[PDB]
Amino acid sequence: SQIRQNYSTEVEAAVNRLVNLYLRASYTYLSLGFYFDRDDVALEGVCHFFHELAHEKHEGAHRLLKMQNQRGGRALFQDLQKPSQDEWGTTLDAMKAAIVLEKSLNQALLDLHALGSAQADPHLCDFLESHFLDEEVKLIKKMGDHLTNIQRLVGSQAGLGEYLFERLTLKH
Amino acid sequence: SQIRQNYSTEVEAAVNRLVNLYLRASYTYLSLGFYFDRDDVALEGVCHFFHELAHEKHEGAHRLLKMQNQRGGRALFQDLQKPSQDEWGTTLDAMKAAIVLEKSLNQALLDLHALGSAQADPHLCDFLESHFLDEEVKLIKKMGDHLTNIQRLVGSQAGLGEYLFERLTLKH
Amino acid sequence: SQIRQNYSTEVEAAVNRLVNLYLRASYTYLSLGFYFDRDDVALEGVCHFFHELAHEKHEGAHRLLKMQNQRGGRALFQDLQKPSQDEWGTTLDAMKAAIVLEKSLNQALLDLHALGSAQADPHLCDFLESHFLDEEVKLIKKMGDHLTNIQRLVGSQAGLGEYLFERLTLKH
Amino acid sequence: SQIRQNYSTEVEAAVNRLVNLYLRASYTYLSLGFYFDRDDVALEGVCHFFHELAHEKHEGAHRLLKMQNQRGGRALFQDLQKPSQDEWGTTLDAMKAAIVLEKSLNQALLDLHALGSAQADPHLCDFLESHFLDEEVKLIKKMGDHLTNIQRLVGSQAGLGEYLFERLTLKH
Ligand SMILES: [Cl-]
Ligand SMILES: [Cl-]
Ligand SMILES: [Cl-]
Ligand SMILES: [Cl-]
Repeated sequence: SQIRQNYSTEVEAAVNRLVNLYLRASYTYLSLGFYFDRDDVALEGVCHFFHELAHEKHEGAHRLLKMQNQRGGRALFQDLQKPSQDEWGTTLDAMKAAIVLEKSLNQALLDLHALGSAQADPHLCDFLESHFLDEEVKLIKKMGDHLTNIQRLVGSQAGLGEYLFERLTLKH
Repeated sequence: SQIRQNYSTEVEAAVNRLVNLYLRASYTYLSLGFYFDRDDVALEGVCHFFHELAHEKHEGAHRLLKMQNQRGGRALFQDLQKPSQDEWGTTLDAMKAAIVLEKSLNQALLDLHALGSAQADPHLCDFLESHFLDEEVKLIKKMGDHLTNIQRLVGSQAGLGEYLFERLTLKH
Repeated sequence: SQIRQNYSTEVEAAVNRLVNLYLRASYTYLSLGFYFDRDDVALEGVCHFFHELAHEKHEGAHRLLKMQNQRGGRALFQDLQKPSQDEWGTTLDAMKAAIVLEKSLNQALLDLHALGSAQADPHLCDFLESHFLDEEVKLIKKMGDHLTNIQRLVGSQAGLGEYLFERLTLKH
Repeated sequence: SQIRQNYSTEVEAAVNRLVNLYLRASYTYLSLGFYFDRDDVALEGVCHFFHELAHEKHEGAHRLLKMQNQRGGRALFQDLQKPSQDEWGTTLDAMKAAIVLEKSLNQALLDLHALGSAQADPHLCDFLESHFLDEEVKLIKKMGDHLTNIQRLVGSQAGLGEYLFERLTLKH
């Protein structure tokens, strides 16, 4: 490569794996949103919430792939596994699955940051700091806030709570 | 002092104590608002309500200190005690603690007004009448209104009520 | 905590201590500004300079507390000590005290950055880099610039110099 | 009188005396301003400062006389003594004479407020609180601020200081 400088094969490979993780997360969110669009589920705000995240995770994959080319690494794509479930339960089940997914992405980001640090790759470290680490902290805080409000609304009137949360917290 | 006229040492000292009370109240409100911002509490309207009051109480301290200098008294600052609690319970617990705090500030204002009256200090009396006494009556009425609505919403579905009050009465 | 990830108890505790340091600094600046507002001091530009810093340090405390909740740590507030002096001397004395205060805040920021680095907490390190370290370097440079101009103006006409600096460098 | 209610002869007489005091103060300020307009004094900002106060004191007399008629009292005018000096010395001498004058007006206001209080005349007490007491406190604080800045500028270069104060603090 005519441009590659200070860009380890270890980082290059980890960036390709992280792209696979983001595209898998986008796919998971596509499935979550279409479940909430079912006529027998019908929670529009929940569908919109997950479809926005499907878009955000596609955009994160695109940013990683752009950076891979800016550094002179080579994008390599692998098969994308299907999401973990075909049906996603309640809004509470779905938001618990989303927080699990986001904490897995966050740990992958932190692992790649630590590899970059070990490789003395400050451009990689800055790139994750600037475009990924705070976006993930903010999203996980928002999901935790939502989980608390969903849990408070269960009581012994779960249907009522699930409707009110979708109507009065999520966007429709 | 070149400007001091009709300004007793008793009033000067009581104004400094009242400043300490207002800064303590601001601190209490800072803590109340950050509790409601926790991911395991997550009541944005409640956080906003208390943070606005933290600002209002800072502004009251600034107005007192400005008046102290306008009269030729000397601002003296003391240590600020931390708030009475680290965790504030439910919205109902927090609004009960806030009304207690506001009635303590109101009694301090009335005490200082009575001292000013005894000292034949009409500028001090006017100052409290114009900038503090009605603001306190209005705030205490608003808190009492909120307490009644929160209490009505407890029923036997406390979580539901707490969510609805934050969504439909407070600003988010 | 449902959101906490990669957030050490050491960092959590150091963030709470840093909040106390920022609120103490805000209080110091409140006292500095009210001293310059005295009818027997009467340097409006100096009062404005310190009151702006009191606001900036309150805002830094709020940003730290917001981040503490975003990471799933728990805000804990302690008593706030009163400022070190009741009267602040000349503009030169006050700007020397301010530079001492700012270098203490800067060292606390650098200490917390080093703890974050040792704890492999890149979100904390980025957070300080993005919102605190350069703001502190810029403020300390501005204070050093002011100190040089104040010192140049003392000569053997100190009152004249103190007036001219407040009129022609500070904002009124 | 068809309108007079709760308006003592004592207050009526004291309001007429206070009108005389305000018109005397206006006259004093007219003389102060014309002294500073002399070609051998030539401090335009000082002339403007005093002429604005001559206008303010005329307006206070007009407000008192309007209130006297609103209450059903009878305006009675007496001779107006000339000002205490024909020449007013330095800006410092003049601002010291002005503070003395303002403290005499302030004590007259406070005396009339106390008479109103003794006479259970709350409209009179409110009237002074609303239109006179804080205006006087604010003006005396401004004059004290000016006195400190003038004093700081004397040094051993009095002419220089007097010019700089008129140029950089007063309005021309
Ligand atoms: Cl699979
Ligand atoms: Cl305590
Ligand atoms: Cl202390
Ligand atoms: Cl005479």
